[PDB]
Formats: sequence, C-alpha cells, structure tokens
Amino acid sequence: GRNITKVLIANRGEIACRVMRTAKKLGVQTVAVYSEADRNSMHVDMADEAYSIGPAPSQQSYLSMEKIIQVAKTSAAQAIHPGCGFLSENMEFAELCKQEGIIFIGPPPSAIRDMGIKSTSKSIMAAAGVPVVEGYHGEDQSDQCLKEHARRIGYPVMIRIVRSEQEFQEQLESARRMLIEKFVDTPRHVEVQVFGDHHGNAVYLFERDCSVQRRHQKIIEEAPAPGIKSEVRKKLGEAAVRAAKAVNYVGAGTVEFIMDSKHNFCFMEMNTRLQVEHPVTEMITGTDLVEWQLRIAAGEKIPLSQEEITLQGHAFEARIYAEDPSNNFMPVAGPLVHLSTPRADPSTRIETGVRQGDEVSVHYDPMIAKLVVWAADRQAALTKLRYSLRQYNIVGLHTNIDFLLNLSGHPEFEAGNVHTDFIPQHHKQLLLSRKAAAKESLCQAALGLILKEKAMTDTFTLQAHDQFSPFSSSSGRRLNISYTRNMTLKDGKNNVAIAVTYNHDGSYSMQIEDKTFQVLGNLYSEGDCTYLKCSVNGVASKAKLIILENTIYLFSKEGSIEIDIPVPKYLSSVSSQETQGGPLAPMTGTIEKVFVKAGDKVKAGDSLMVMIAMKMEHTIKSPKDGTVKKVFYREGAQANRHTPLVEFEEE
Amino acid sequence: LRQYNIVGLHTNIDFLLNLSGHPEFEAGNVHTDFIPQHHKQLLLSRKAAAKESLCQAALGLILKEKAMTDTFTLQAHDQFSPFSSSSGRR
Amino acid sequence: YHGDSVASLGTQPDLGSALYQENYKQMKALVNQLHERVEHIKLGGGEKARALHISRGKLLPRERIDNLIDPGSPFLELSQFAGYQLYDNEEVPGGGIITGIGRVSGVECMIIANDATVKGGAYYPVTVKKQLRAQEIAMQNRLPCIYLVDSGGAYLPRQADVFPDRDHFGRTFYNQAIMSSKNIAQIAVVMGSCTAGGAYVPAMADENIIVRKQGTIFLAGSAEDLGGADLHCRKSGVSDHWALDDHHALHLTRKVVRNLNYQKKLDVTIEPSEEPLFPADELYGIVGANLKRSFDVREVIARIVDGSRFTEFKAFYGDTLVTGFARIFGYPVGIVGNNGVLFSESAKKGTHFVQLCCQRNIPLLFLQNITGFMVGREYEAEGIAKDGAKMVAAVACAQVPKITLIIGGSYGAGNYGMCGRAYSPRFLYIWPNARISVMGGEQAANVLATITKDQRAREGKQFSSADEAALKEPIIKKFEEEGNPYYSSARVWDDGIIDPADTRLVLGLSFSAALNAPIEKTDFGIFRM
Repeated sequence: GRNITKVLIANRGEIACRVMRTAKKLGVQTVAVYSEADRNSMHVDMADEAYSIGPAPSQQSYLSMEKIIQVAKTSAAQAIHPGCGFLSENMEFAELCKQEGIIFIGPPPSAIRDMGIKSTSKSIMAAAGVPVVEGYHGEDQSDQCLKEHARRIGYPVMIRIVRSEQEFQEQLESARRMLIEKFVDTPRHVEVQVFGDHHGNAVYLFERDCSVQRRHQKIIEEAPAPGIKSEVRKKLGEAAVRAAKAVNYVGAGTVEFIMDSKHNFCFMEMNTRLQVEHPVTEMITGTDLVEWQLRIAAGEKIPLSQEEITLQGHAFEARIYAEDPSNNFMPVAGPLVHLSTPRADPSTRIETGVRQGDEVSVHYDPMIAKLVVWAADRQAALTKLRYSLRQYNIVGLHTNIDFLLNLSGHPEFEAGNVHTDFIPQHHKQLLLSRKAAAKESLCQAALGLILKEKAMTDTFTLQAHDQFSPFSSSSGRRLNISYTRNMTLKDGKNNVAIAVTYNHDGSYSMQIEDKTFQVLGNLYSEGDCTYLKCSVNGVASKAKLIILENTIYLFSKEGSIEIDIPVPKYLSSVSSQETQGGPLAPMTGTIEKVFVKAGDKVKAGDSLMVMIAMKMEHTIKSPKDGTVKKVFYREGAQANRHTPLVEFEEE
Repeated sequence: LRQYNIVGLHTNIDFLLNLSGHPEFEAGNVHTDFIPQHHKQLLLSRKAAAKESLCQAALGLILKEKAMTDTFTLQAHDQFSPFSSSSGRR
Repeated sequence: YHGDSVASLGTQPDLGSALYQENYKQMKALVNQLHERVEHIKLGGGEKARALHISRGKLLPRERIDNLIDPGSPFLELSQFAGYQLYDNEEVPGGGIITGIGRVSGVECMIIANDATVKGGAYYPVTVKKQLRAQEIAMQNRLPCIYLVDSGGAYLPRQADVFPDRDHFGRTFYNQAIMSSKNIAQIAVVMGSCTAGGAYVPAMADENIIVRKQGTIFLAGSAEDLGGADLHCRKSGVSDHWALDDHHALHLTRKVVRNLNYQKKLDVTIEPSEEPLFPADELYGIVGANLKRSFDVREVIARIVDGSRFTEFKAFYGDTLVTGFARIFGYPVGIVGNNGVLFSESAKKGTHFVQLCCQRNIPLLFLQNITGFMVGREYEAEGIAKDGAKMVAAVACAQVPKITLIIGGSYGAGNYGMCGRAYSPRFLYIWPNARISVMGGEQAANVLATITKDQRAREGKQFSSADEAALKEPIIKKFEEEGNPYYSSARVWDDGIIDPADTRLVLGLSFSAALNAPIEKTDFGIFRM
C-alpha cells in the first residue's frame, strides 16, 4: 500500500527487459532474478540489482515462490512484476505477496480465481450479457444425451462435423472409434484490451486479431482487426468494458470473442496474462500500457478517458522463433553467431531478449524476438513488415523468418481473408523448396571470397616492416599475360566452375559455363556488418556478406543466397584412412587378446588386438569405420614387426 | 542527483538528497523555517561501511592494478608472455 | 599471409572407458598427494619459529616475495621439494631457501631468499646446491639476481659437504663475480643477520640494501654495533641504501631494478597465442600412473600447444620418436617426444630434426618417456650405438634453449639422448608419475637373476626359485625407492614436480624467461656418419 520506487521483476527474457525499460524511464529502481544459465542474460545486465534464485530448471528457480519472496524482502522491493507466464497467473503467489506486504503488480486474487474456473467465468459473463458459445461439457456419454444436447445447441455441431440430426449417430460412432460444441466456419479470433482502475472506471483500447495459428501458437497479430465496422468496434469494446466493471477488474486484461462471419461474435475466455501481443495496441492508441499498469497498481486512476483514446493507422506483430519449419516447426537450440534486425524507429519497434553471441537454450521457450511495425493502412503496414523481415538476419541456427515472408506474401493474407486453417489449407504454398541460384549471384559470391582474401593480405601488411611493397597488392598481374583463376563453388548439390580473369583495371571478368560477366566491387563496413557493393554486367547491388566455416552468406533486400566452398580431402580427414591401408604389428610380440571376429563392424578407435613386446603392452586400434574382412593372426601367435594384422572390406 | 558526481571540493548535493527525502518535504509541508526546524535530520553524520562495500573497493584496486599491467604490456615486445597476466598464480 | 586452414592434433578420449576412469583416479591421487605435501612445506620451520620470526618485526620469507614482485604476477618457484626426507632425523622444508623467477618492475628476475624459520637459516649441503642451481639458471638466461639475505651460516656438523669443493659454498661468490662482469645485475637485500661467508654476499653485490636494525654484516661474529645498517651505511660504507623495515627495503629494491636501463628483446618470431583445443585435465585419464601401459605422446602435445596445431616431421620414419613444430604462447618450439623404444631410425630422425631447429634458432622441448634402446644382434651390427651417439652429440652441442619434461620413465642412455640433467637443459621438470634410474627396476632384478642363476648352475650348487626372490625383491625395492620423483626432487636433479594440468603454464613461463638471453650460433662436432 505504498508508492513504488523499487520493483522486482519475477521473470526473464524479453518480458523482463520490457518491464525494466518502463521502470528506467520512470526512475523506478529495478531488481532482476536469474538462474545459473541466465547469469549473463540481458535482463541481469539491465537491472540495477540482480539475485540468483538457483539452478536452470524453472521449477527450482522462476517458479520457486519462496525464493522470489525472499529476494523481494532482501532487496527491499515494494512491488513484484510477474510479467507473463511463470507465477503471473498463480493465485497462491499473489496471496503470498499480499500476506508479506509486497505489491503484486497484477489483478486481485478473486478475479484470478473466477477467470480460472470456466463455469464461474461463463456464469458471470452470461450475467454480464456477453454472448456465450454453446457446448456440452458433460462426462455422461449416452448417445441419447449427446444427441439431445446437439439439438439444444442447434446444428451444425462439432463432435466430426454434424450438419443435421440424421447424420449425428454415424458421425458419433466414427468419432468414438466425447464432447459436443457448435461447428461452423468460425476461425476468426477477435480480442479486445480493457484496463480498470481501483476506482472501478474502465476504458477499452481497440481490438486486435490473432486468427493465424501455428502448432497451437499465435504467429501474427494485426490491430485494428481487419473488416471490423466502426460501429461494431464501439459495441464489441463496450461489452468488454461492462463485463470488466461487473467483475471489478483491475490492471491490464484481454477479453476474447469468436466471430465466424457477418460480425457474429461470442465470448471464449478472459486472460490476466498481460499477453505479449500488447505492443500492436500500444502503437495504434499511442499509449504505454506497462506505464499504465505500474501507475494503476500503485493506486492511480486510468490515465486517459474513453473520448481521449483514439485509433490511428495499422500495426502488425510477428514473433521470430528458433523453430525449424521443415521438421514441423520443431524448436531448435544453438549459438546465435550473427544476429541483425531492422533499424529501430517510432514506426518500427523490435522487442527482443537476445543479443548477438547469446546461445538459445532448451530450458526455456525459443522465441528469438517480437517485431512491431506501424503505418496508415493495413496494406502499407504489411509492406513495411516484409521490408523489415528481409532486414532481420540470423546465422548459426534454423528460424521461421522464411515461412513468415511466404505467409505475408500469400495473396489471401493481403486480402484480409484470414482463418485459423490458413496454414493447413495453404501448407503446400507456404513451404517452398530452394531454387537453383542465378549465375549473377554466383559471380557475387566469388567476388566476396576474392575481396575477403584481399582484406587478409592487408592485415598481414600492417604488421610487416615493408608496408608499401608492390607484392602486397592483390592485383594478380603477370608480365605480358593475364592470370585466370579456376575456382569451384557449390550451389546446393551442383558444383559450379567459375573462371576469373584478374583484369589490369582492378575489375574481374568471370566466365560461368558459356556466359561471361564483368564484375567490379568493394567491401565497406556499416555498423559491425561488412557489406559488398558490386556491379555485374553493369547492374549494381549491395548485400551483407558473412563468410563462416565453408559457407558464403549474401543477404540482400531481394533474397538471401548461401553458397558453399568445397573442402579439400586432405583436411577432410578421409585422407587419414587413405594414409595406411591396414594396421600393422607395432613390434615383434605375442598376441595376447583379439577383439574382432571374422566379420565385425568396427569404428575408428575400436581396439582390435593387444600385443606384448619385451614385456610392454600395446593395444591395436581400428583405423577406419569399415567392417573387418578377415584376421591374419589368432591369440598366442607371434606377429613380426610391420606385418598386417587385420584385412578390411574394400568400400 | 546520485548520478551527479563532484570531486575536488565540498558540495550541498548530499544535503539536497537528505532534504528531498525528508517526510515533511515529501508531504509538501514547506515553510521558510523548514531547514532550521529540521536541521538535525537533514545534516547527517557518516556511518560505518558494509563488508560488501569493502570487498568492492578491494576488487576495484585489484582491477586498477590489472589495467596498469595491461598498459605496460601494450608497449612491450613480448606481448603474449604469461607473466603479463594478473592471475597471481602459484 | 597466415589465413591457411590447417589440421589439428588430438582426439576426444572415451570418458566412459574403464581404463580412463582408472587412470584418472590414480593420477588424481598423486596430484592431491603432491598438493598437500607442498602445503606442509609452505609452513617452513613451524608455528613456534614463525611466531618468533614475526615477533622481531620481520616479514615471513614468502610474504617478502609476494611484496617484491609485481602485483598479481605469477611466481615460478623452483625445487620446492629440495631436502624432502634427505636427512635422517632433520626436517628441512624446501632446503631452507626459496628460489624462483618473478617479475619485478616489469623485469624477470631470479629471487633467492633464505628461510630464517628453518634451522635459523643455516646452510645445509642441499641448500648450497639449490642456490647454485638458481644462479646457474640466472646466468644462462641473463636474469638479474635478488638475494633476500637472512642466514645463520654453514651447518658445522656437515661442513665437509659445504665448504671445500668447487660446487660448495665458495662457488656462490664466484658466480656473483662472474655475473657482475657480464652486466647481469646482482642485488642483495640484507633483511637479517649474515655472518662469515654471509657477509660477502652484500659486499659482492652491485647494489646493496640493509634494514635499520634487523640486518647485520660482519666477517667475524653486540651484533648491531659490530655490524648493523648504521655502521655499514654511514661508516663502513658497505651499504648502498638504508631501509627502515622490511616493507621499505622491498620498495627500495623495486626502485633499484627500475634503474637497470634494461629492455627485453626477442630473437624469435611471434604469433598470437591460442589455447589448446582440448582440456588439460584429460591428461589424468590419458596418462595414468602405470608406466607399463603405453599412450600416444601426440595426445599430450595436443593439449599444451597453441590451438593444438602440430607439423610432424618424418612422421612415418622411426615412428617410435615424434618430432615436429608448434607454438606455445606464441613462441616457436620444436618438440621431441618418445613414443616407444629407440631405434636406429629414431636416433637418425632426431639428429636430423635437432640440426633443423639449431639452424633456424628454434627452442627445443623434450618429452622423456623412455623404455630403453632396441636390443638385438642385428641392431648392434648396424651400429645402433653409433646411431644413438649421433643424437647424444647433436643434443649436447645445440645452443638453442632446451627444456626437458619427464612424463614417464627415464632409464639408461635413453636419458642422455633426450637431454637429461647432464646436458644442461635450461629447465627440467618431472610429472608425479615419473621414474628415473640407470635401468628399470625389473631389468636389474632379471639381470642379477641371470648372474647368480649362472653363479650356482656353473659352480654346481643348485640355486632354487625361492633363492631367486631373496635376490630380486631387495633390488626392486631399492630401484622403486630411488627412482621415485620425490627422491629425485629432494636432491636437486630436477627443477620441480609439476601437476600435469599446469604443464602448459609452466612451459610458457619457462620459455619466456629463457628468451631473455640472445640465441647463439650452434657449432657441432664431427658427425660419425
């Protein structure tokens, strides 16, 4: 019950950084909590104080109510911000904070409990007059009872779609080989934002659309939701406002409604999670909701009246994930060797919890970041989103960025005809195979390797005493003749041979197959990213160039191409097998042990035989992973020095 | 005010920090005799430091020595000798 | 251009393998044993002696070194185990003297401090040998010598082993005079009593510092009136600087070194340092403590060289010996390590390699794990002795800095060919599992079991199998006891027993110190072709 000057953030990752940013702009001191893995995390370095809450598993760290309360007491934090997930929807934790005199920055326990129970929330919501969806949740399965409930809900219903009473029995038996709801093409999910003060006043921010869903996880959020009439927008929000006042709602909140078509909507659930799709609403209404939440939690009234709240433009939110679309959106954990994003501006807001050089971990959700763009109309905002997504680049792990670009490109999305089967219906179109690269792109990659070598020559020159030597030039010039370099690069599974002639002017003439290209270029650095400015046959382009391992990565506004540099066999270590055909006896000695049968599959480092020579034990090891063709010696045999011990099948 | 740092002469900054944190000033109960009336609380004596502060001071001294070692190493031909480390290893 | 990609040595060991588990457990116990024994030696004379030492206002010998060297700089102590169980009933921790290499005012110096808490700082025979070894190291590497003098004179009961001979106490002053003539600074800090020969140390030094009341100098032994800082500082003139206390004297010493007008210059090419690609503690499992089992020396190399990069020379010829080029902390090094019994090809391969390193002025590192030379009628007919001698002769004449590390057995003439103590390596270190002797314990036992089996078979009285172990068991016990690393290190045969995990750091410090002296041209003798 005090003004908040210090706040503990009982969360990690991006949400923790977002809450902290509002606190810094407000002068409120910030306390982080952290696990052993997140010791160097961005939210730890961002806080004014940070405390360890134990090991990496969240059950023993971020979900440990006792440790969070202990840190809040030890840091003298007056308030706890739970963020989203973890303890944010835990009734016990909220009551414990109230018992210990710490301000929980979130809703009252009564609201958390009432919303949590589906029956209680629906009963109050029907009392609020909010339209309700009709479903049968009864455990009883008698075919007669299920059929009577299907009639009461009215056809069509979902068990198997049931369009009429005559088909009910066949569809029920098919589904069994139950719960009944209402079926219809109802895939538009429209949600509203409501804020309520301790004084009981409430305002409605404009609605958003979360219709697009992948693996039961929302992917794209657009505010205001497309196609909603100005009059419908007022009515939908006012119903949410009346419902919030009736339940005495305090703090931020999201009320969800379901519209199949023709502006017919019904309540689904109300969430106190402070959903992370909040940024789109903030941009359209020009308000900071984290700031409003901190002020309201302290006890202040809602900052703006409903008349003051206004809707401007359109915003889109896209969440980057480390999930790999090819393995059915499988989550991936790996080092982020390169991370870059679209430049920040009032129109373009990037919300991220990770930095270049950070490592993604299986312990927590893999979402890399959330990207928000703002513009006057939906189509213009969509164009900006694609422009920004192309400017988002990640190297070192798999990402959903390509899938997002394809989805935004799809014509139906641009129309605004969004339904939650969008990904299954257009699955073939959304996932597309790589096409063969153009010869021009291959020329750019070759230039990139040549220019990188020139930079390496320059680095050595700086150390050298003879800085101005003509040899340190990268001219590749011979007396009376021109140097042509034969270089091979691999695109996909295809080896490409490029012949590069180093011209006197400093340009390079490259011939791939029967086509000759005149290429000139330079490497320039903006920020920490090297960029290649190049002209091929007079067409000029700029791309970001990263060469890591044996792969050349060129990222351009048009597209990203990855080309491979072939690895020499001697370095490949296939040569190590070639250096000797068979393992021989180290010295003349008795064979004490044989570990291989006449036909046995062995891997390099598998012991084959043990030999004692002059009372000195030697263990013979498998040179290759090849299966054993034959054995030349048995136990107790004396083997002469350098005599073949094992024969390996030719491969 | 905490971010403002002044070394080389005495200033009223710590007095302003005590004054701006006084309960009657927070309440807005101000008058021309406020400083005379609350002189005892506004002027604050020094209190013994915590052991954590002493540890931080020692760490700062050690790190300053390490920085001096790096500065010397910059000008030496033997740039990568293990002796240039500040490990204090035995 | 240094952008070429290259192959790297080393392989990931099978941590689950029983052999690795056993080897790690055995080696770990040896390292723990080594650590706790050093802790005891760290205490010197004991609590009563230490309390008395502090009661006089003097710093403890190891605290003096801590204050003398640069803040946070590593200190390479040498021969920590000198005098360990050397004398029957007398305990002499560290020999009564502490020697090592540390950085003072940014300059690498040799520090020689008497431990007054040990027998009052008296000079035992091992104490003289330890000091003489330190002086030899300083001269060969041009390291300034700092003497923290607090001594009680020679130990009379053992005078015959201290005073008379060439390598006895007299040689200490000879070394000081020679180093001074070569512009290797000699600095003496009298922080206590020095009597008889002790008084010569401050007198023979280029610059000298004495504490106000603790220090005393006199050829013939109140002590303050006879000696004392005031008498020597103001009247005798033996003192160059006058110090109030131990802290003041150490501060003065740092100033003296800063005025040496010395700057280190490197004769070798330098490249940026890189850590090895494999953990060093894996050496515990790879090597173990059983000398009968064999391991690939390349595994040891892969875990100490920069980036685990190694260019092998003559890989398929004389494979029992491994030679190649690498870098440690940026310095170039040529590595020679045993990988089996020495053969004629191995000796020839080594001789060729040593000539290459000497020609290019590349420091040499030897990794001794020997089991002997090839034994056979054919090998002798082909001049294995002639081939083995080729290597002994090349190694001896090499003028590049040489460092030897005994990671296993060291027996017979194999020791000489691999730069043993007799061949003046700049430093010599041993792992806690090493064994050294004229021959392996078993060979001496078996050889005797031939001589006396013959003795009684040829004489005609039968000599039974039980008579065999009344012959063999005492021999094996003797060689095991005298080949133990502590036995070798108690006497100064090596410069210390080092934990394998510390091998890379010790080598880096040692090579860095050895580079203070310019590398000379190598002159070889006649190569008996």
